[PDB]
Amino acid sequence: SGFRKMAFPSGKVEGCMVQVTCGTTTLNGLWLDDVVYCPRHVICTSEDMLNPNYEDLLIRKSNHNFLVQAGNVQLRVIGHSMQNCVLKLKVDTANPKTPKYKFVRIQPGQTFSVLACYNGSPSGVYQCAMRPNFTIKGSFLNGSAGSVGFNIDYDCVSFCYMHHMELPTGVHAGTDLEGNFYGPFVDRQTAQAAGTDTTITVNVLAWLYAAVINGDRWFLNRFTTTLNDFNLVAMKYNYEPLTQDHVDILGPLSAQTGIAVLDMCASLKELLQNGMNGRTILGSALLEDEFTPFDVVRQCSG
Amino acid sequence: SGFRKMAFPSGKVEGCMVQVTCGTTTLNGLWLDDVVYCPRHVICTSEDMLNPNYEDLLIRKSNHNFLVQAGNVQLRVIGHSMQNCVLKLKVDTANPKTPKYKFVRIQPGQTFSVLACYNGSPSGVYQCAMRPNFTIKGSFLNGSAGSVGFNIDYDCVSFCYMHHMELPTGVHAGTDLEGNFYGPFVDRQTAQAAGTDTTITVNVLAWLYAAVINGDRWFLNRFTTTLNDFNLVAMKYNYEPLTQDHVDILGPLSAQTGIAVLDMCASLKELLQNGMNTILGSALLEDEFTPFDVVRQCSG
Amino acid sequence: VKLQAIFR
Amino acid sequence: VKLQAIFR
Repeated sequence: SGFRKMAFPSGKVEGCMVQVTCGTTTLNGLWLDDVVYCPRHVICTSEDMLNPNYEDLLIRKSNHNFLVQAGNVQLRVIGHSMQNCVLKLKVDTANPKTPKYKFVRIQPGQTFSVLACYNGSPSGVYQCAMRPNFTIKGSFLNGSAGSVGFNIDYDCVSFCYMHHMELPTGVHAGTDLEGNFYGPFVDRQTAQAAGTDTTITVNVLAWLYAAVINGDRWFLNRFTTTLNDFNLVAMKYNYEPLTQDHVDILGPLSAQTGIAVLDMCASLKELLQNGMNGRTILGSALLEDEFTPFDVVRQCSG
Repeated sequence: SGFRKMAFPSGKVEGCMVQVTCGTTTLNGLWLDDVVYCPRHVICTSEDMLNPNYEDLLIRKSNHNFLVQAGNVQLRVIGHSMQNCVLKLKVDTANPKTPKYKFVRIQPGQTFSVLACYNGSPSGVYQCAMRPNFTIKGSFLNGSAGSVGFNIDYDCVSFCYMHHMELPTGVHAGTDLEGNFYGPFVDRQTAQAAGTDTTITVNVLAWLYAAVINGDRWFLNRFTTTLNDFNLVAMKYNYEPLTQDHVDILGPLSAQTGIAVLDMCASLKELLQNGMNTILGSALLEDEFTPFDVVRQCSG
Repeated sequence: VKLQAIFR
Repeated sequence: VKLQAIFR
């Protein structure tokens, strides 16, 4: 029993975290096989980063300008290339601790574990969620670039995020392991602002189902409504439009509790009109939308 | 910037988790050097759980009755002994992935990372705090016994918790790595219940400092007061008594923010009657963050 | 009150 | 917008 924000065991990722230094700039790198992945603004300096041209800064660098350090071993760079907003540094030594891995691009709402690293050394791990405005509410300091987000299915570590920069509002933005950013953001210190963030609907509904398993059911009711009328009140508090694919993935959780998905949408509706009135749900006084239906079944069920 | 409940990297702990099986009962085991640590109710059965005689059940057991499986290698047990509520299985091969480690017993309020494992394989990691009623609000299923709680300072893995059982309210209870339980709990299926939970005070105060550090300032109020004023609101709202060694620990958090420890203490009272009138995404005072967790995350 | 080991 | 690498 119990429901907690659970992160994947970061062991397989700690064996791939290295530090990459270019001049005086330094961040974290991902050492998979004989290739190291890291953000491309490590070749920048403190003076050429407002309007940086990245394709020449690579041509103005050679392999010996990149210093990759795996703990005490200094890895010799035998090749370099740029793919979108990340750098690929081919080293002479393949990582002996390389697990089975893929590179995936997640959709907004999906979650992943973030291993925060500094100077190539891991510091902490925590669960994050791809917000619909293509940001994440993480905890990053200076030098946290290169920290990766991942999901582990059995022994396969699906890498899906790499940290780069921090928005002026406190949130963070990054790219996938192919360099493609998440959102309309670019790796330069120009005036950027994230769009207005919405609320992940399936995540609250799955979070509500996790509470029913743990005893919390004071928010349940008898009301049954329609998807559009629930959406006609979802888009009112502009909760993200709930689809029929969304009602489909909530099925396994709806069958375990016997509560139809449409019945929980009515329990969600009345929660936005009256609030909590001094009551908590799973120890939180607010609707948590950082929990994927898969995250609930993984924790509540076997 | 940003403040999140983040756990220690479990990599060094994942290298010490094995599976312990005695007959048909199985749980998780901690393989450090040539010694495996695990709860002692693995020697029980589905019928020896109401009134178990662990000392007698162990006498009926030999070294071959303990089956330790470390991934692909099945470790041969060549020694066994019982210390309080844990078992010590001495194996022939020392664990090559053993990190620097010590065994400590934490105080109520201190935090630690829990590596949930099942059949010796890690499942998930999350930060937990020793509740004042000597329980933890975790997420454990059947087969989670043997999961350990730890803190990492450099290369030293301070083992401080081992999971054992779950209480009827959903909370969990365990022992230190010496077998001694946390509270008045026993490894019997008898009707047990934990005391009424209070609130860790030094932890909500450190969380209050993390707010003004990372942005949230809409709740700040305007009062300065002294130490006795803090007790005028502590006992009624079930808030743990403050000590004088504490305000030294909240020292660095108070000097960095310009608001003295007792200067922040004045904001507590008005917050408890009407509330906040979100704060880091939470509408309640979070007591699951120690001042050490704030300094490590906010100003480090 | 459940001792959270797998009993078969 | 701050690029979260250590610049020296």
